[PDB]
Amino acid sequence: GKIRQGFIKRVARELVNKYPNEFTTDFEHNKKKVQELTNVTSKKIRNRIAGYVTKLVRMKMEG
Amino acid sequence: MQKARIKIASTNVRSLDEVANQIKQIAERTGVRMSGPIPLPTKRIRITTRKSPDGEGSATFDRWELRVHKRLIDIEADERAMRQIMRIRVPEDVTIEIELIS
Amino acid sequence: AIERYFIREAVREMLIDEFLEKELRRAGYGGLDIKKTPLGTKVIIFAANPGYVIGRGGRRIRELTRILEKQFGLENPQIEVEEIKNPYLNAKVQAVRLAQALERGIHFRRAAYAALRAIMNNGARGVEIRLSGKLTGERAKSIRFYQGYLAKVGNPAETLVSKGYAQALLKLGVIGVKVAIMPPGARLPDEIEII
Amino acid sequence: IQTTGKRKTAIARAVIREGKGRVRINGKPVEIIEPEIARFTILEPLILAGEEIWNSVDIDVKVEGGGFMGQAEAARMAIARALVEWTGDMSLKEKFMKYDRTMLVGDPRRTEPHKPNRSTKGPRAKRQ
Amino acid sequence: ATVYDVPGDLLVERVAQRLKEIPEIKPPEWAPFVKTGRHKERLPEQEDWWYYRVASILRRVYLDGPVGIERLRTYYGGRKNRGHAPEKFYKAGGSIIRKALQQLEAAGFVEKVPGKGRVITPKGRSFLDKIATELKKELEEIIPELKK
Amino acid sequence: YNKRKPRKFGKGARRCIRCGQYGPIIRIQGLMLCRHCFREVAPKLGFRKY
RNA sequence: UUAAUUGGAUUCAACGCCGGGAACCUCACCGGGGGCGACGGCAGGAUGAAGGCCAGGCUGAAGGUCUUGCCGGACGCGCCGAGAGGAGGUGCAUGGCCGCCGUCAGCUCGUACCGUGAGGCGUCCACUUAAGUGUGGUAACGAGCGAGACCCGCGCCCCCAGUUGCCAGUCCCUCCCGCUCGGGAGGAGGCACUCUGGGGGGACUGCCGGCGAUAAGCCGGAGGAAGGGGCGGGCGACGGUAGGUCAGUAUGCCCCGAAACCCCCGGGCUACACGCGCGCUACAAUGGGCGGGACAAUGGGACCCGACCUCGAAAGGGGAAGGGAAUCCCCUAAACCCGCCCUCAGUUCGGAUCGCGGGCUGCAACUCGCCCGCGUGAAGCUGGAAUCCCUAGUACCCGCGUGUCAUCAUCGCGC
Repeated sequence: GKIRQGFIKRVARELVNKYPNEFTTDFEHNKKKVQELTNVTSKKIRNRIAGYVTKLVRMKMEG
Repeated sequence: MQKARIKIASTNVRSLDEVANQIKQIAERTGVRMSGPIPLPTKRIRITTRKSPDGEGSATFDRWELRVHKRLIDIEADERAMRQIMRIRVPEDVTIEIELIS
Repeated sequence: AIERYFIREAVREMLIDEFLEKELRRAGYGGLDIKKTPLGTKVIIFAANPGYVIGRGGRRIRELTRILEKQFGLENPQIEVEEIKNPYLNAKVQAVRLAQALERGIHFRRAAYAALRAIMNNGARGVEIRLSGKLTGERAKSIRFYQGYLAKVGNPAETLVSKGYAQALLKLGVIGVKVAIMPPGARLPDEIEII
Repeated sequence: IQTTGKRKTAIARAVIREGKGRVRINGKPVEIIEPEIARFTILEPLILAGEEIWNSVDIDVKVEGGGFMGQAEAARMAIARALVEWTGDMSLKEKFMKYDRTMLVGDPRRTEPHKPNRSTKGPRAKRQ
Repeated sequence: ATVYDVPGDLLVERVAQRLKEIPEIKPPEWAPFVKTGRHKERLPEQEDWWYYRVASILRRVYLDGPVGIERLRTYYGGRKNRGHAPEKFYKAGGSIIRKALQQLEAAGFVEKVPGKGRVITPKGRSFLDKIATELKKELEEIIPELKK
Repeated sequence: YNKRKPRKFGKGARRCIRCGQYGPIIRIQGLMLCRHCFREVAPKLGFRKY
């Protein structure tokens, strides 16, 4: 099961809402920005959140 | 030349790191050659015991562990340098054994 | 053999803990700590009522000061007694308190609910209390009162939730009391705070 | 030039220098190793490297841990890494890659711990 | 060329046939009536089995250097059948290799380092590398690749 | 006559520290604990599960 | 069957299980022997022991018992209340723990709304997931436990750290041979590489293509050491099973008080025409045997490991350095192959079985130990019905370490 957990899906939306201008399609850029804008200790969770906010940024401009 | 050998053994990793850092910070303050803390192998005590207090049911086992860590610190002979180490506050779970090798 | 030494010290330590809990049952004993110096072994005892531990004119503690040196061979046992900063945050203290309360004939629901409400009113995040055995009949039952947020599995449950087990004695038999407390100061793995 | 090879537990340290072509395993000549299948595993990479590279460099590989097949595979690993570093050519790199992917990647396979219910026979074996 | 440059079995055979000559090596009166190890079940087949042992032992000294009796016993030990019970490994007997080593000491090829075992004298090194050079020279003609 | 004979060896020699049972006692570096007794004190000794 | 083979356990979930080692001890069985029974009351006391004691008899023996008479210098016979202890019973009296339902997707709750109510919804439907996992609809809106997250080890890189490790390189020295080119061994010599272990990075459907409402998600591809919960572990919910255990501790009720208390000797717990459970060894040619070679890891080590030396054919005996552990020991392997011998036969395999001698642990192995040398050494020549496990470093095969262990494994856990 690849299903993204509910809580990372939740936490992704408010980043996009609060600082839409600070995130791009670059995975590593979003990774640093969510690393600093949050208090995540788990690197795996950091990467998950980055990989989903990247898709959110992608969907923002596709429609 | 005379060398003083310090063995620091403890279950808690962070306490071991704290004591090692304290010795290190004492070292260059005293200006004496202090060979860096070499982390020796960590000894792993393992005990496997049946969970069931009685004999009935499936046979299941529980494996309990202790990881005891150990670091080695070699420092050079300066009475001022080796005077400042009994004054170190040492946590309970950390044990330090200091010997003197020629 | 360092290995033969460390766990021997631990053996002495929780043997002392068991014996002291057997002795300090009325004192609301909380916990122990042992620190060695060349001067002697210094024992640090946290209890819900250090006044009871001191007893009367130090008569209690002095007696104990003998036994530690006698039964367990402790060199110069220097005993100190202190109060836990929040007994409602210690699972063991509340468990023993509740077991003693049930030993006084209080209806289990009333006492358990008062204790749970008091613990929550002390700032607790999650409180579970399980009472098992003869409560309202010959046949034993298990009854659970839970309140708040309380993780029950995974490492966070093991690393953060404090457990306390006690037994309450009564004419019909023994009631087993289990208490789990979730201190508010802890944070869950998935609890992310934005800025 | 130095190179390393890991296979299961066996670890092979290889050193390559300019030389006639003498290749030694634990200081022992290559052609004399008794298990012939292991001899072929050890000989596999420099076969494709070519006799010129064979006769242009000397190699000493010392292996510890594991068994004879594991040791031979570790030496095989280290030989290929040493050759590709010494020559610094991607042609033979792709040659080995095509012949065998593990040649320059290696097998990170490890033995799973045995588990209860008749643990002696393996992680997954159980009673009848 | 050294012992390292030739197979173990061929060099052992050559050393055994060469050491048949030296009178210092002689089987004891109890040698034919004792099997080489507790783990072994049937007695040794060939009457030459003594000399190969000595030829073997010296070879070990050429490689393991300071070695005691017990380490060789572990080396020459083997797997033994326990009837219906499963097999198990056991060390070899001590007296056979002890007599072989004491004869070798009398032969002067080996010496004793107390507290560490017995090592190989320069004379034994020259003997062994001479045999190995001859064997490698032959196998160079049989196998040209060893000229490399 | 009422003194037990001194047994250095055998099951009678070793008794659990806590419960005193003559049965399974773990002696790995000096525990002297009954196998039942081990489970309730292992966390106190610092044992962790992994 | 036995005086006794102490009891529990009954398919999944009892039968290498409690027993995780029964010569004593374990011990709860049986036989015999011995000592008591806290503390109070009745009576006594000391006028002298309650306890031991020579010489004996009984007593296996034990001033236990009594003949004999001493101490002992101090308060304890007997009856009542009541004990202490109980491995004595009752796991349908209990707590705790553990198995199984079940690492299964479940269990619920605040409010709303529906039904007179028991109750229903949320928790349902299409798709997807390992999953009450998630997407859209939905008289419901939200939340909790559970799943997931989390933690441990392995997998690759970097940082640091070096008396672990190094003919890495290194000026040099000694020795062996050399085909005089060279190679090996040890020292000297350095932290290279490995290992060592504290921190960080590396993998996120991350990107391409497609499928799928374009969502959730799914499939293929590439990069990559590593792919889609990376791999393997630990974490088992509400409750049920009056599932097992009061026979490890706790503890209800009953009972036992010269015993169902305590201590000692012996036997027994091993006994067997038998059936059943799980394993061990084989039922030989990929066989059996002699010689030789390269080969690991996990853990443990002071009444210990014990290198090394010596004697013995081995079992072992003596001396013995060093080691409380990266430094010394267990330590080396087996399965593997090569050279050669025997050569398809209940025989070479197969060894049960029994006799002698020797060695080892304990005070003691006849009941009832192991090991060694010799002798005998059988059944066993491929197993119906039926059913068992496993899917990748896994299964099989191979041996090793360790728990219990003075000695006992064919056992469990781990390599």
